[PDB]
Amino acid sequence: LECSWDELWNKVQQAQDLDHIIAAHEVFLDTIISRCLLDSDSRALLNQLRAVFDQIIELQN
Amino acid sequence: KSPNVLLQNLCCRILGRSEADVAQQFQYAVRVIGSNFAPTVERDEFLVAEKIKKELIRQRREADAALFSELHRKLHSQGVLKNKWSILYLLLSLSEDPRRQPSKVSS
Amino acid sequence: AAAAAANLNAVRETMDVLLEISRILNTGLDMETLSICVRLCEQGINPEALSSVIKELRKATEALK
Repeated sequence: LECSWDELWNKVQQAQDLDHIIAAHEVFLDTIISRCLLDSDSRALLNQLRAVFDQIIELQN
Repeated sequence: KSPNVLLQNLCCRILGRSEADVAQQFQYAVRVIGSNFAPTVERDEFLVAEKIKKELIRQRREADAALFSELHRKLHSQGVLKNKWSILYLLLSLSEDPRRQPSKVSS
Repeated sequence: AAAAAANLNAVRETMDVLLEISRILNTGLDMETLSICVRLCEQGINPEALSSVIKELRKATEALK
């Protein structure tokens, strides 16, 4: 989150084009979709993470 | 078919028992279906299509969310069913959401 | 005929397509039960009524048995 926001803030700050501010927003999203387990390849990793989330809610019982 | 003898097959489908065993359940089935046979709500197969779409988006099963459009297309392509709205409303009513895994098309 | 073998083809396809729809929505209704539900839908049926029947019949074979 902080790292992707850094690039976004820098690139909107320096730029002189609003076509290149639609290039600061967009790369900020593209960082979030790749680092965090949200894209189609990372579904298998997320499938493992769901079991851990289940183990957490089990302790609540 | 006639509706009355067709109500017998469903009660032998849900129950594991025969119709000559219990007659209370079959009585209740014929009682409710014969008293509300025509729908109390209007047809919209369109919004029922969009609420199966909203469900497959809710599962993050969005590859099957565009596969449903083609199966719903095949249902209209043959067109052997008078009310395509009702059976989709039915499968929609008994829906179950784990909010987890994907599924294959199995071809 | 040949076009009379082309109609049964057109029913055998949909009864499988609705089966695919039955598994992707993850309902308990299996293929044998669905073939009856389609037949009820052909004359027209209140799906709120048909669903209520199924929801009562399941609670008299898991509640007594």
